[PDB]
Amino acid sequence: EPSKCKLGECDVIEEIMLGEQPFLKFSGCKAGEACTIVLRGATDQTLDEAERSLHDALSVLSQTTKETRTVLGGGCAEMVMSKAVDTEAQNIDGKKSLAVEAFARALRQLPTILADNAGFDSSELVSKLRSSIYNGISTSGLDLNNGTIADMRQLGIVESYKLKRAVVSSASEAAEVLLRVDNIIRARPR
Amino acid sequence: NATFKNKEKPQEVRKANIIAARSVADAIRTSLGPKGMDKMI
Amino acid sequence: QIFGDQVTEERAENARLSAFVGAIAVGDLVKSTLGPKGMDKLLQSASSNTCMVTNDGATILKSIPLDNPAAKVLVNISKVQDDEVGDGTTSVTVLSAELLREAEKLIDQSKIHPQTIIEGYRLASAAALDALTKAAVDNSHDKTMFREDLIHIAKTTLSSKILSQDKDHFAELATNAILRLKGSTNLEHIQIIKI
Amino acid sequence: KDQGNKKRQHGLEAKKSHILAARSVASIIKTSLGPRGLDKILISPDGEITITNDGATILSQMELDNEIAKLLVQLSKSQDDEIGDGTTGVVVLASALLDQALELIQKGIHPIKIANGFDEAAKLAISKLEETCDDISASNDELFRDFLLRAAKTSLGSKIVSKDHDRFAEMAVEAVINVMDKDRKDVDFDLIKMQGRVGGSISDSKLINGVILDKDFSHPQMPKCVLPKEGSDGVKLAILTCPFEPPKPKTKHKLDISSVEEYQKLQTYEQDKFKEMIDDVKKAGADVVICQWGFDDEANHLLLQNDLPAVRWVGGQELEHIAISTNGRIVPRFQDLSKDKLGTCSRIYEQEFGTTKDRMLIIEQSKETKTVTCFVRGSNKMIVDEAERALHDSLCVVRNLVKDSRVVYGGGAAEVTMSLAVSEEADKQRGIDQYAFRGFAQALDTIPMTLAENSGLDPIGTLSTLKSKQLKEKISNIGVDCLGYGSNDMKELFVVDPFIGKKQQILLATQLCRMILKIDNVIISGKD
Amino acid sequence: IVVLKEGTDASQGKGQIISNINACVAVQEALKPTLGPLGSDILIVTSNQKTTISNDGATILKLLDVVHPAAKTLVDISRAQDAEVGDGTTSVTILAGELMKEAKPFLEEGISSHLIMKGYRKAVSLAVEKINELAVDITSEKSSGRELLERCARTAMSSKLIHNNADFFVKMCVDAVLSLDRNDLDDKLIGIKKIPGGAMEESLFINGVAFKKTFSYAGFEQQPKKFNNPKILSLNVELELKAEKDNAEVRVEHVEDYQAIVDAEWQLIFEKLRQVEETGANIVLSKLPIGDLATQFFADRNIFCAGRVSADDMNRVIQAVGGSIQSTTSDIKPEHLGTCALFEEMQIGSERYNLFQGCPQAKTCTLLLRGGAEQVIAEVERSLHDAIMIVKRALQNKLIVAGGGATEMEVSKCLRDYSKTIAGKQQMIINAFAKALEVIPRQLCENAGFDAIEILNKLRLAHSKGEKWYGVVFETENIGDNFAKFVWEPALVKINALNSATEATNLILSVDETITNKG
Amino acid sequence: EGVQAFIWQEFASALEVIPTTLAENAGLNSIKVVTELRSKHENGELND
Repeated sequence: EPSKCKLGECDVIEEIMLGEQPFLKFSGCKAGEACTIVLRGATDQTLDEAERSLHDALSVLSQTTKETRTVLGGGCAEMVMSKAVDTEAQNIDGKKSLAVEAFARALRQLPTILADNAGFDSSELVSKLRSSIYNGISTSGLDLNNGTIADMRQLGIVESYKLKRAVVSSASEAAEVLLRVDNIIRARPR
Repeated sequence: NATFKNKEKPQEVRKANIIAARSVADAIRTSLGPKGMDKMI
Repeated sequence: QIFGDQVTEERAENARLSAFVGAIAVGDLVKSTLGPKGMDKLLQSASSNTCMVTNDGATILKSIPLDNPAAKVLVNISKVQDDEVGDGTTSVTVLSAELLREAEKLIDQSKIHPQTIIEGYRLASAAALDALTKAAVDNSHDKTMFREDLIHIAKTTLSSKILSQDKDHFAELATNAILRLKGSTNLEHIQIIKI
Repeated sequence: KDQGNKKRQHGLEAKKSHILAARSVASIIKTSLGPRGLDKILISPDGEITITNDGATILSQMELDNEIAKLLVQLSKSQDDEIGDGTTGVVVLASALLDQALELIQKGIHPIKIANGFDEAAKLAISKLEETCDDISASNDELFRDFLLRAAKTSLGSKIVSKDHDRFAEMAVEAVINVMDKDRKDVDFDLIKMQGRVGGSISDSKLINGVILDKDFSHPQMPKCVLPKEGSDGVKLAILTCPFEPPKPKTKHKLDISSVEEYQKLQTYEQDKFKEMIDDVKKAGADVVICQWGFDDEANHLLLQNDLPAVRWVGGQELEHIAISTNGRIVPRFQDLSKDKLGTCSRIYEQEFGTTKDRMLIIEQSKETKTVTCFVRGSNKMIVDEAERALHDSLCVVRNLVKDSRVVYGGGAAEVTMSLAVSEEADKQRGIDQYAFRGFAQALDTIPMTLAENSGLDPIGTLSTLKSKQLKEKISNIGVDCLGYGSNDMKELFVVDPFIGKKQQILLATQLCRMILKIDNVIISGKD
Repeated sequence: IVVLKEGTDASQGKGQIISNINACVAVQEALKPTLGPLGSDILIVTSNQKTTISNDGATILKLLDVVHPAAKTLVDISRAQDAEVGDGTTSVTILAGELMKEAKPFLEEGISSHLIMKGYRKAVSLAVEKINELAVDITSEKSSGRELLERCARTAMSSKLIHNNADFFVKMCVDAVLSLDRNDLDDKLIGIKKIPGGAMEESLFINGVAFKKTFSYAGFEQQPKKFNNPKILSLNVELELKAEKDNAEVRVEHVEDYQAIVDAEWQLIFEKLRQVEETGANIVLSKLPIGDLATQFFADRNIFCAGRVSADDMNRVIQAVGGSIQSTTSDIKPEHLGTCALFEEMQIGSERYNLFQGCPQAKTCTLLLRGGAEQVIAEVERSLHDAIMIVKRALQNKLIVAGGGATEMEVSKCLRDYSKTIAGKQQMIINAFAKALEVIPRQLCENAGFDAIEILNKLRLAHSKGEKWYGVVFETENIGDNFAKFVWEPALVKINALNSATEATNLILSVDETITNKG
Repeated sequence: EGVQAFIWQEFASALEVIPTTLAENAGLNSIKVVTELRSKHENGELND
């Protein structure tokens, strides 16, 4: 349909020449964040081995950006996600109201089970943790040593952000296959 | 798909009464009309 | 007798229980072992003298033979999580069992379409990943020293490579190709032109 | 013989059992019907592991003792070669006809009347569907390119292809057109080769205009690329139906070596034959030699000095596709080679694929050939087999789109229009066949109701709503929503189904429904 | 130690005959739905796990594996029904089973099997005498060898675009099968060659083979076009001088060397030209063209030669002249020759055609059709093909009866009248055989959708009043005359059916106590 | 429209049990007589 779409744009389109070949250099892209590394070699062996070794160097540099970046642990991040899912459970269509709310319940069961093996009362700590973060104090978490709720920034309890994204993504991929199941086909033994 | 399971089955009890009610209509079915079949009771 | 040769199809009533309760029972094995204070499990064989006790979630799930055909799906999910990182396999199986535990209530007393339940998670997990980004912290602090530590690591990656001819110029190109992104570091944001 | 354990059925019995046997298998595939259905885990006895919702794969793996459901496998085997994507559509439609046939049996109608009842009702629904059908090529040519891309996108939306589908959508269109003629409209699945290997990703999959053969060019020192050699005619390749070795007579086959004298002579004679057989390749000007049998160590020595790469262990079927695509000939003997009998291609090169150690060869052609090999890459073996059959499903949809330029709007709107037209004409047709025509219209309503249940909508409420939109408002095609969108009217979404594809489904469903009614007796012998 | 029956006891008495009757009913009830072209099919799963579905009565009974010894007789007579005849394999078992069912109340009343056998054998003897009166085979009576087959073929050809000209077209269908040996009748020998242009009713039937004019070269109008007893020769490849295809590359540096290979090829053909001269063949036919060298030589010797004849025509050339095919032209031998009575070239269709006509040795004919378009002639070729295939089986067996319950009810009606004049127990026995004949029209109407209760009373009412030829229409349910609609069945099927079914039924009942060992 | 619309079709089929049973109890053909009523009642009104 006309005038309905997602359009891009750029300030200046300039045609340049490098290596006896015409090239195009764009300028002033809208909200553009990116880079283009132009490798100038003396042969094909210098070009192919450089691109493979450059991506390996960029992978090590990107590993330090994604890893060592952590989030507040000790039940904090599990409860913080519950507040955002409950916000998603606020504005929602009819049939998915209980489906979105059920996702926030499993997020609160993660610190509940962690408090089970600690030997404390999970129903008391998780309930107070939800009411604490709901109004202000978004940095609070569960303290398994003293059996109370304390600030995670003061205690220094953090967990990796990459680990959080991996568990949530794997749980969505595992639930994608299993929830669609109206019947189970038993695998052939090898 | 996945729908309401209805763990308790009050409707299945009603369906048993419907089949028992349709069995009475099957007996009266043969008696309909002036040429209908007689019933021995 | 459909299928055959050990292959069979579960009943629609039992398949939903095998995909939920059957998957929870597998998740119950790693449920009490989650966390540093978690409990331990016992793995016993026919000889009974070969047994062992360990809290490892990947060891308990792979060692126990699973006759449940839905349980083999969680084994493949555990292999996907192990490929990413060697830690967190226990937390994924437990969280997946909690999603399936409430899913039983999302069917029986709910009557909600199962694909809409997944779409309900896709919208909920998107807000969950966004909440983790807002609360995300980092040890990257003292970035002025961290930005300098990246150009030295890039020089170490250039060893044994033909790019070792000039370390200062090439490490600056790789360092500026990351920090200047201010976003996703995937190679899709970096174009390579070979001339 | 085999008197015991012999099952026998009669008229008053099997007629009820044949309907229950079809409803068991039908209810199994109703959950996997549509893009919102279930992907089932299937493992072939050959060791292939894959997960797909395709009915042709699921039903083929079904082994059961019910004789009525075996006819579903026999029809799907013949339909898999014609289409292959309509397996779930025909069985549910055939089961809907059988469910309505059982109701007519309770009313006192013979099963042979139901066979002729659905036959006249099917032919009537074809004329009504053709009047409401629309055409592509006679309408817009640029949408014809867009229809072929978005029709494959519908089948590729339920798979991981959905991210990279843009490339595979163009690969599915070119692969079908290459193996067919525009006027003939004949596409054979044997002409399109579907292959794939582990490694790489799906975005790196390439479309090849020629064979593959999975060869490393024998000895590694041989060149990995073949040049045209200063403006020659194509690239000449040798096809040999005889192995490379000194010829031996069929009368004796024995070789006697008396001493080192005859030993050194026979060793040189075998090397002299190697020099005589390679000269026939040089005189004909063949760059690469393709043979059905392996080569010796001395064979790769002489072929390397002359820069003549070698090909070993090629099947008999693969030799036919080489001469057809490269416009070559099958040369039975060695001395019968010549420039006219050699296959001429555009170029020959060895392209390394990711980290895979196979290092196969790619033989392409500039002109349109009769053989196309579709090669798919992926990070996992299950991903390759998933994207391979997903691309093969796109090849089958485009096959029916080019076979008939006229298409119908799918998404459930096709079955509703065919049902409302027959139901209105059912009252005009009097006699006993009136109920056979009304039951046929009610059987067509099972398809949109099944798709409505899998989409999370009321099957009765949505079906009754679509009938009011196509009657009180205006005659058009508005179906149930299979994929998430804002509103109804899939015609606005440009979702089309081939008219020859939908017509092939209703004919096979009626042909099988009649055959099931033509079997009133089941005789199953025991095991001796 | 050695046991013949493996210790398997068997009961005797009147219960053994009842076990034989129930075995015939079990085989009958299976074959009831398979009677008729629209009948139901039986699905059989062998112990080999091979599932087959077919309506053939011979294929079904062989895959059932019937252990019952007396029921094997019904399978044995069915295999002979498919061998000696080929039609009625299912109906002969149903008729023998229904005749067995009619004899069931005779055993309960105490009637011995002797009078039961003699009652049916007398009814069949009176039936065959009535079938010969019902079966109409006419040659010199109000018909000929053609018009008899032309009437039955006209109705099946009726309601077509050729129906107005159908008078001239039906005569060429019967003359097609009469132009060849009546012992071997094949539907592939009637193959029609189309001639574009001309009126549809101007088509001419040819006893021999015809082909178009392949000659684009000058020198025509020389060879004589009329021969008395020409010797026809068949050739394949390598005849003429200059090869049309598959040439050879020969490089010569001199003019005399170029004239040497031309004279060399000339001498090779010249020796082959005299080979036909010494053989004495006046007709030369091959699938390859004939150059000017052979045409000029055969002109002085009055020898006709025609090349580029289609492979479909050359196949009819060999069988028409009674010769054989020769691979090369060097191997030409006199025993391959043949001769017709006449040879001429016709201008029909504004195109000159060379053809053979009036060959007594011709085992195959060729029909030449004319029309305004080739697509219209193609529809006529398919319309005439259906008429020839019907009279083909009618020419093989010229003794036919009216089908569709006509003959079946007339035999039943007369035997009920013959029983009134026959005193004794045979009166009720013959009436049972006449009632047993009612199962044949019954199952045909039940499998086709008709109501066997109504059609049985409506047929008997119309059949017993006025005309005795009234049959049953297979398409639309109604009473009618199958003799007018020309729906026929060969009489040798019903004669052999009443002989095989009644005998096999009389045999099974002939034993009071049967002892059969197992193993 | 909706769920009620399908009930109107089943309610109409449920009203045909009375004339069908009358044809069955009278010895007439069940399926044949019922179709003769739908055929004649199209042109005429309450006349058959």
